[PDB]
Amino acid sequence: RKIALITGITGQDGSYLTEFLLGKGYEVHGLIRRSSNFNTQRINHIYALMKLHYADLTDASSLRRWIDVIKPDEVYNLAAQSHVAVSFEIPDYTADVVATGALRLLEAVRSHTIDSGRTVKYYQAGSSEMFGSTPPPQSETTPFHPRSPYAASKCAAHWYTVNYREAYGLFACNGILFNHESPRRGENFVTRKITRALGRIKVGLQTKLFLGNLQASRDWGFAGDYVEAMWLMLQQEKPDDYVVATEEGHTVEEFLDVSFGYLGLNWKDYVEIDQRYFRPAEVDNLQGDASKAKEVLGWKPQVGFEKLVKMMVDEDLELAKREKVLVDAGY
Amino acid sequence: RKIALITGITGQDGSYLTEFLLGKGYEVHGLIRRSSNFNTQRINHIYIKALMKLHYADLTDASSLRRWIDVIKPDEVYNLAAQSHVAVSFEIPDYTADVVATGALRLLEAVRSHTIDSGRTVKYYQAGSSEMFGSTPPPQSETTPFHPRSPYAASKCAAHWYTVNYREAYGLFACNGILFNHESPRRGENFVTRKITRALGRIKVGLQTKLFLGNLQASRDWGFAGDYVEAMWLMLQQEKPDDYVVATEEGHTVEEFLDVSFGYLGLNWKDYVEIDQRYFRPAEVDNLQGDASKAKEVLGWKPQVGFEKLVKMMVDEDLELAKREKVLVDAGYM
Amino acid sequence: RKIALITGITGQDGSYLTEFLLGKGYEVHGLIRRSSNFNTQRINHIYIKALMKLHYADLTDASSLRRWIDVIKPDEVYNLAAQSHVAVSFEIPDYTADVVATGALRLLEAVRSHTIDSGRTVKYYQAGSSEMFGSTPPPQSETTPFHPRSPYAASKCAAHWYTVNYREAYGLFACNGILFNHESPRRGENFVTRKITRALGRIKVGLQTKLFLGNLQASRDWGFAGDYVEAMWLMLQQEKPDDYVVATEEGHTVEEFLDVSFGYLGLNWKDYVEIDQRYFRPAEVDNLQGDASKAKEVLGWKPQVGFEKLVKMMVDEDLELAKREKVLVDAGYM
Amino acid sequence: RKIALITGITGQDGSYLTEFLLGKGYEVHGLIRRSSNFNTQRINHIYALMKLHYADLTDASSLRRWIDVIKPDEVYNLAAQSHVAVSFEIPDYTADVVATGALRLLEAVRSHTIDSGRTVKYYQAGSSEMFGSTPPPQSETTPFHPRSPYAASKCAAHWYTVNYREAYGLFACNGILFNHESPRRGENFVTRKITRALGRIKVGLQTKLFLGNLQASRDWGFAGDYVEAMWLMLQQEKPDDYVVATEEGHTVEEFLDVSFGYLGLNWKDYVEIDQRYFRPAEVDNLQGDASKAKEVLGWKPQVGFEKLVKMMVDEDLELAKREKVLVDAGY
Ligand SMILES: NC(=O)C1=CN([C@@H]2O[C@H](COP(=O)(O)OP(=O)(O)OC[C@H]3O[C@@H](n4cnc5c(N)ncnc54)[C@H](OP(=O)(O)O)[C@@H]3O)[C@@H](O)[C@H]2O)C=CC1
Ligand SMILES: NC(=O)C1=CN([C@@H]2O[C@H](COP(=O)(O)OP(=O)(O)OC[C@H]3O[C@@H](n4cnc5c(N)ncnc54)[C@H](OP(=O)(O)O)[C@@H]3O)[C@@H](O)[C@H]2O)C=CC1
Ligand SMILES: NC(=O)C1=CN([C@@H]2O[C@H](COP(=O)(O)OP(=O)(O)OC[C@H]3O[C@@H](n4cnc5c(N)ncnc54)[C@H](OP(=O)(O)O)[C@@H]3O)[C@@H](O)[C@H]2O)C=CC1
Ligand SMILES: NC(=O)C1=CN([C@@H]2O[C@H](COP(=O)(O)OP(=O)(O)OC[C@H]3O[C@@H](n4cnc5c(N)ncnc54)[C@H](OP(=O)(O)O)[C@@H]3O)[C@@H](O)[C@H]2O)C=CC1
Ligand SMILES: Nc1nc2c(ncn2[C@@H]2O[C@H](COP(=O)(O)OP(=O)(O)O)[C@@H](O)[C@H]2O)c(=O)[nH]1
Ligand SMILES: Nc1nc2c(ncn2[C@@H]2O[C@H](COP(=O)(O)OP(=O)(O)O)[C@@H](O)[C@H]2O)c(=O)[nH]1
Ligand SMILES: Nc1nc2c(ncn2[C@@H]2O[C@H](COP(=O)(O)OP(=O)(O)O)[C@@H](O)[C@H]2O)c(=O)[nH]1
Ligand SMILES: Nc1nc2c(ncn2[C@@H]2O[C@H](COP(=O)(O)OP(=O)(O)O)[C@@H](O)[C@H]2O)c(=O)[nH]1
Repeated sequence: RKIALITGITGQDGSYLTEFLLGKGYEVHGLIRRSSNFNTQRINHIYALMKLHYADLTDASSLRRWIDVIKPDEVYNLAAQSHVAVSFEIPDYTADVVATGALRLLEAVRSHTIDSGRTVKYYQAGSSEMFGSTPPPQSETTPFHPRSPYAASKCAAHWYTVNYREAYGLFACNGILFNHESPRRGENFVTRKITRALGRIKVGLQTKLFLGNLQASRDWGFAGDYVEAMWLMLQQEKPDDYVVATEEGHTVEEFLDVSFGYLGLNWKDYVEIDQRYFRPAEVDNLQGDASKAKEVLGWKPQVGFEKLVKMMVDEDLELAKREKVLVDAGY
Repeated sequence: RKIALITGITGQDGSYLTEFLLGKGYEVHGLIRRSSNFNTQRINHIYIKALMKLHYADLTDASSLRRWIDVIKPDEVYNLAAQSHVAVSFEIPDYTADVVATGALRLLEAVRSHTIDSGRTVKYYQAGSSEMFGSTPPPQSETTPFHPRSPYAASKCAAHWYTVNYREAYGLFACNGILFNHESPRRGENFVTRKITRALGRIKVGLQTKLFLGNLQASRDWGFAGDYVEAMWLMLQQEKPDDYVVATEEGHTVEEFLDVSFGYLGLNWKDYVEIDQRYFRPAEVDNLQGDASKAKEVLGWKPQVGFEKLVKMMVDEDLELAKREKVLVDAGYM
Repeated sequence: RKIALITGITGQDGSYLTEFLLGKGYEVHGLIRRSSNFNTQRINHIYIKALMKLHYADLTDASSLRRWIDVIKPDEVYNLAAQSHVAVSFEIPDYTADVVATGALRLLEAVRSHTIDSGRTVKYYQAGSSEMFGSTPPPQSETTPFHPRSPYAASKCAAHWYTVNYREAYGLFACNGILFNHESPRRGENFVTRKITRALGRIKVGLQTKLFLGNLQASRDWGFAGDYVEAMWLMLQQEKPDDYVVATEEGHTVEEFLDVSFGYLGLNWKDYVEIDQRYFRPAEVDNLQGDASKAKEVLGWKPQVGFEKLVKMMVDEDLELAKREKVLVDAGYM
Repeated sequence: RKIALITGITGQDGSYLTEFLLGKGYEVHGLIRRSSNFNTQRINHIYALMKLHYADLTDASSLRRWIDVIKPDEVYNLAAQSHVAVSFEIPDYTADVVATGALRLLEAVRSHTIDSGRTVKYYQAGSSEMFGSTPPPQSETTPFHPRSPYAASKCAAHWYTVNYREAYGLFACNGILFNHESPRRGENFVTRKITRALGRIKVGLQTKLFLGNLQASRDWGFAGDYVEAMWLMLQQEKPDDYVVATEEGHTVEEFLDVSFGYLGLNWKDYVEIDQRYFRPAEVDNLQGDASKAKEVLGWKPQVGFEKLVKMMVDEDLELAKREKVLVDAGY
C-alpha cells in the first residue's frame, strides 16, 4: 500500500486530498499542530488508514522524525499560514512557515533519502498569489510580482522546490493552483465569508455583510477537483510545475450577484463596504492558463463557477438553518 | 480604564481571566494564532463591542509581540501562551521549548524594550507551573527545588528563571505564578480530568463504552481555573513583584478522580476503564501538592471550589454535552 | 550628522561602505555577531572615537534588530548581512534562508514598526545579488526573470520581493541593489577570485605548490567592492526608491581570471591548477553579465576599476601577504 | 577508531578537547559556523583525523545531517554564545543557541539512535554560572539562581539533558564546569582581558586598563585540564553530572595582584573603573566542590591559580612583544 504524508492535513485541501488518496488505497499520515481546542473539524468524519502526528513546519526535528518513522512514498506540503490579509499582520511568522518551512521539509526529505536510500515524490502547494500584479492570463512561466508577505514567501518556497529538483534530482513538483473553494473553505476567505453570511441573512440571524474590494477578480475552482491534480502530477514520469485553474475569472461583485440572486435576494440590500478589509497592496486580477495541466495530466475542472457558488450557498444555508434552531431552542 | 494584554487568550485560563478582568472594568486585548479552523470557542460568547480585542501574533515571532505591545500600550501583560501538554512535549520538544521557554523571553524582552523606548510602566505575569517541581517530593512551596521530568517542565523552569532575572536585573514588575493543576468545563480534552468527564458523559448516554487511561496512581493538587485567574491578577496589584504558589494544598490520585466522577453518576469506573501503556509518559511526575501559605498570607487568596465540587461541576457540564451529542447522533447529524 | 545603521558591517562590503559613509560625515553604527574569535579584521583599522559604533545583534533575532533601531534612530539602514556563500548554502540551506530571506523581512518589519511607533522616516537598502538571475541568460537587467540555482539565490529572491512589497504596500523608501559580483583585497578567501590570488601569492613565494579549483568556464561580471558601495549610497539619495543593477557589463571566465593573475607574475597557471570535483556546485550558474544602464542614467554611477586593474590590485595585495607569511614561516612563527 | 563530534570546536574548550581526543586516537569531527572572516584561529595548527563541517545550533537540520553522516560514538556540545555580559544584549539569540540549541542536538542524537539503532554518548557543557547568586561552595545539587539570560539558558540545557537521560536512558552527562581559562581564552573575558592588556602595557603599547567589578570572586582553572574531565565522564559505566573546579576562589583584584606583580608592576597605576563593565545582575562568588569528580572520575586539577595566571601572562607578553615589533617595523 502506498504511503502518503500530508502536511496541512487539517486544512481545506488536506481534508479533500485525504479522502481522495484513501479512495485510491493509500495509507495516509498527516502532521497536525497541537491546539488548545479541537482542530480536526474537517477530518473527524474520516478519522488504521489515516494516522495523525504532532509536528510543526517551524520545527525541523519534528518533520524529519515523522518522515523517518513513516517512510512515505509521497509527501504533500500543504501546510501554511494561508491568508493574505493576515500575512501583513504576522509577516515574520508567515515567512517562517510558508517559505523556510517548505525548505525544512525539502531538506528533511532529501536527508531521509540519502540516509535511507529510499525514493520519495514531493508536492509543493504553490499559489497564483505568486503572480501578484502581473496581468492575466497567468501560465507557468508568467513573471512573479508578489503583493504580500504570504505571496513573496510562496515565491520563495516555489524556488526552493525548483532548486531541489534541479540540484538534487528530487522528484518535486510545484502545483501553481489558483483560488479554490468549497463548503470547507476558511470563513475568513471572501467566498466562504459571503456564503456563510448569506445563509445567516436568509434565516434572519444576520442583517449586514461587511466587505472590502468588490472589484477584485479571481479564477475560482472547487477544492475537491484540484486535489486530484496534485496527485496526478506525482504520477508522471518526470517532475514539473503546473498551473491548475478554471481559466475563467469573476469579480467578488459577480460572486455576490450569483450567490444572493440564487436565494432571491439583492446583495445591495445587505452589503456595506468597510475599508478595514482592503489590503495594503491588492492583487487585481488572476486568471489561469491551465493548458499544460490539461495536455500533460489530462486534468480538467468538473465544477464550474456558478455550480461552485451554489454548492457553497446550499451548504451554508443548511448550516444557518441548524443555527436558527439552536438560537431559537434556547441554545 | 486599565489595559491588559493576554497571550494565550484562547486557552482555558485566558478565557476565565478575560471574563474576570472585563468584570473589573479592563479593556482586554488578546493575541491569537491564525488557524485554518475557528480557535475562539472558549471566548466567542465574550467577544459577542470594544472591550475585548483580538490580534494575530505568535510567541515564536518576536516582531509580532513588540508590534502589538507598541500599539496597545498595555498596563498589565499576562503570558499564558504555551504548548501546555506534558505528553505532547515529548513528541515536539523543540517547538515546545521555542514557545514555552524562549517565547517567554521574547515577550519579556519586547516589554522591556517597549518600556525603555516609551518610558511607560508595565506589570508582567508569567504562567509558571507545578510541573517545574517534577519528581521533587511534596509539599512543594516557592523554595522547593525544581527537578523537571519533561521538555515542557524544563521549558517552564527556563521561563521562570528568565522572568526572575528580568525582575532582578532590570527592576521589571514581573511575577511568576507557580500554579498547580487547575481544571474546568473548558479544560482541554487531552488532559486527564477532562478526558475522564468527557468520556463519562458519553458512557452514561451510551455513546461510548470504554475509557482508556495510563497511570492511575499519579497524584495531583486540582483546583478550579476560575478561582486561579483571580490569583494572577492579585499578584500584579501588590506593592512589589514576587513569585507565588497557587494551589488547594490537597492531593488526589487519578483513581480517586474516577471514583468521585463515575460514582456521582451511579457507575463503577472499573466496568469501563482499561489501561493502555501508550498513555504512560517516558518520565512520570508522581505527586504534586502545593503549599500556598504565601499566597494566602500576602494576596489573601484562597480557593473557593473544592475537589468534589470541581469534579461534579465538570461531570455535570460534560453530561449535558453528551446528551446534546446523543440527540445529534440519533438524528443523523453526527 | 546623518546616522547610518549597517548590518553585515564586518563583511567585505560593510567595511568599504563604513569608510565611504564616514568620509561623507556620517555617524555609522554596525551590528555584529558575537564570536569566540575576533571578527572585526576588516574594520579594526577604522574603529581605531564616536563616529563608528558596533553593537551585538543577529538577523535571526528580531528583538535585537528592533532594540538597536530604537536606540540608534538611523536615517539610513543598509542590510548587507548574509550567509553570502553559494556553495555553503547547499550545506546549510535552512540557516541560510533564515538569515538571507526571513532575516531581511525581520529588519524590514523592525524598521516599519519603528517608523510607525516613532513617526520617524528611514531610508532602506537591501543587498540584492545577480545570483538571483541564476540560469537566466545574459545580459541581465532589472526586468530579467529570476531562475535561482541555489538556496542562497532563492533566499535573495525572497528578500528582494519582501523589500519591493514593503515599498509598494507601505511606501517605505526601500531600494534593492542588484549588484553583480564584486571583489577586493578584503574578499572572503572562499570565493573564487580571492582563493586564486591568495594561492597565487603563496605559490609565488614557495609556500604553496597546487591550486585546486572546480568549474573554470563559469563566467562572471566582476567589479571592485569599493566602487559598488558608492552605488548603494546613491540609491538612497534619489527622490524616490527603486531597484538598480550595479555591474561592469563585462564578463570573464574563471579561466581568464587565472590567465591574467598568474600571467601578471610571470607564471603559467596550468602548471599549478588541478580540478577537484568537490568544488563543483549541485546546480551551476553559467554566465552573469549585467546591464547597468539604469544606474548610469539615474544615479550617474559608473565603475572606476576595470577587470585587469581589479585582478592586479588583488594579486599585489595577496603577494605582499604571502611575503609576510614566508618570513614568519621561515622564522618559525607560523 | 572511536569517533567524536564536537560542537563549538573553534572555541577555547573545543580546541583543547580536539588535541586531547586526537592524542587518544580518536577521529574528530567539528561543527563550525560559516563566517565572513577566518574563524579557525585556535585549531588551524591541528588542521584525515580532524574534519570540519558547516552547521549551526539554531539549524536542527544541519545537526541531524552531520550526525547521520558521521555516526559519532561521542558527542560533546560545547557550542554557545558563552559571554555573560553579551547575553544581556542578545538574550533571544543566546537562548536559542544555549537552551534550545542544546535540545535540538539532544533530539537529533535521540532521533539518530532510534532510526539507526546506534549508541551515542553525550556531554553537555554546563556552567557554574547556573548557580548564580546561590552562595558557595557549590556542588552538584546546589540550587540554581541564574543571574543572566546566558545562565538561565544553561540551566535550561542542563535540565533538558537530565530529562533525556531519565526519560530515554540516553547516556548524557552534564559537566558543571567552573570558570576555566588559558592563553586561548576569549579576550572579552576578564582574565584574558587583563593578561592581554598587561602584556601591551609592559611593552609600551597600552597605558590604561578599564575594568568593572574587581570584587567578584571566581574559581579559575586551566581549560587544558578541564577537557580531560569531559572525556572521563563519558568513560564511566553510567551517565551522571559532575562539578569540575579547583575549589579555590579568588577575586578579580587578586588576579590583578598576581599578574601585574609578576612583571614587577603595580596594577593600580594602570587600572581604571568603567561602570559600563558592570553587569545588570552580578554573580558575586563562585567556588566549586569537586569531591564527586575526584572520587568517581579520579580527576584533579594540575594547574593551580598562580600557575594559570602566570601561564597566561607569559603567553600574552610574548604576543605583545611581537606586536611591538610590527607596530615599530612600520606594520
Ligand atoms: N486554497 C487556495 O485557494 C489556495 C491555497 N494554496 C495553498 O495550498 C495549501 C492548502 O490551502 P488550504 O487548505 O486552503 O489552507 P488552510 O488554511 O485551510 O490550511 C492550512 C493548513 O496548514 C496548517 N498549518 C499552518 N501553519 C502550520 C505550521 N506552522 N505547522 C504545521 N502546519 C501548519 C494548518 O493547521 P491548522 O489547522 O492548525 O491551522 C492547516 O492544516 C496552503 O499551503 C495554501 O497556502 C495555494 C493556492 C490557492
Ligand atoms: N492549566 C494548568 O493546570 C496549568 C497550566 N499552566 C500554564 O498556564 C497557561 C495557561 O494554561 P491553560 O489555559 O490550561 O492552557 P491551554 O493549552 O488551554 O492554552 C494555551 C494557550 O496558548 C496559546 N498558544 C500556544 N502556542 C502558542 C504560540 N506559539 N503563540 C501564541 N499562542 C500560543 C494557545 O492557542 P491555541 O488556542 O491556538 O492553541 C492557547 O491560547 C499555560 O502557559 C500553561 O502551560 C500552569 C500551571 C498548571
Ligand atoms: N560580494 C558580492 O559579490 C556580492 C554580494 N552580495 C551580498 O551583499 C552583501 C555583502 O556581501 P559581502 O560583504 O561580500 O559579504 P560577506 O560574507 O563578506 O559579509 C557578510 C556579513 O554578514 C554578516 N552576517 C552573516 N550572518 C549574519 C547573521 N545571522 N546576523 C548578522 N550578521 C550576519 C557577516 O558577519 P560575520 O563576519 O560574523 O560572518 C558579515 O558581516 C551580502 O548580503 C551578500 O550576500 C550581493 C551581490 C554580490
Ligand atoms: N569557559 C568557561 O569558563 C566556561 C564555559 N562554559 C561553556 O563551555 C562551552 C565552551 O566554552 P568556551 O570554549 O570558553 O567558549 P567559546 O566562546 O570560546 O566558544 C564557543 C563555541 O561555540 C560556537 N558557537 C556559538 N554559537 C554557535 C551557533 N549558533 N552554532 C554553532 N556553534 C556556535 C563558537 O563558534 P564561533 O567561533 O563561530 O563563535 C565556538 O566554537 C560553552 O558552552 C560555554 O558556554 C561552561 C562553564 C565555564
Ligand atoms: N478575505 C476577504 N477578502 C475580501 C473581502 N472583501 C473583498 N475581498 C477581496 O477578495 C479577494 C479574495 O480574497 P481572499 O478570499 O482572502 O483570497 P486571496 O485571493 O487569497 O486574497 C481579494 O482581492 C480581497 O481583497 C473581505 O471582506 N474579506
Ligand atoms: N493526559 C493524560 N494523563 C493521564 C492519563 N492516564 C493517566 N494520566 C496521568 O494523569 C496525570 C495528569 O496528566 P495531565 O492531566 O495530562 O496533566 P499534567 O499534570 O500537566 O501532566 C499524569 O500523571 C498523567 O500521566 C491519560 O490517558 N491522559
Ligand atoms: N568558490 C569557488 N568557486 C569556484 C571554484 N572553482 C570554480 N568556481 C566557480 O567560480 C564561480 C564564482 O564562484 P564564487 O566566487 O564562489 O561566487 P558566486 O558567483 O557567488 O558563486 C562559480 O561558477 C564557481 O562554481 C572554487 O574552487 N571555489
Ligand atoms: N568580562 C569582564 N568581566 C569583568 C570586567 N571587570 C570585572 N569583571 C567581572 O569579572 C567576573 C568574571 O567575568 P567573565 O570573565 O566575563 O566571566 P563570567 O564568570 O562567565 O562572567 C564577573 O563578575 C565580571 O563582572 C571586565 O572588564 N570584563
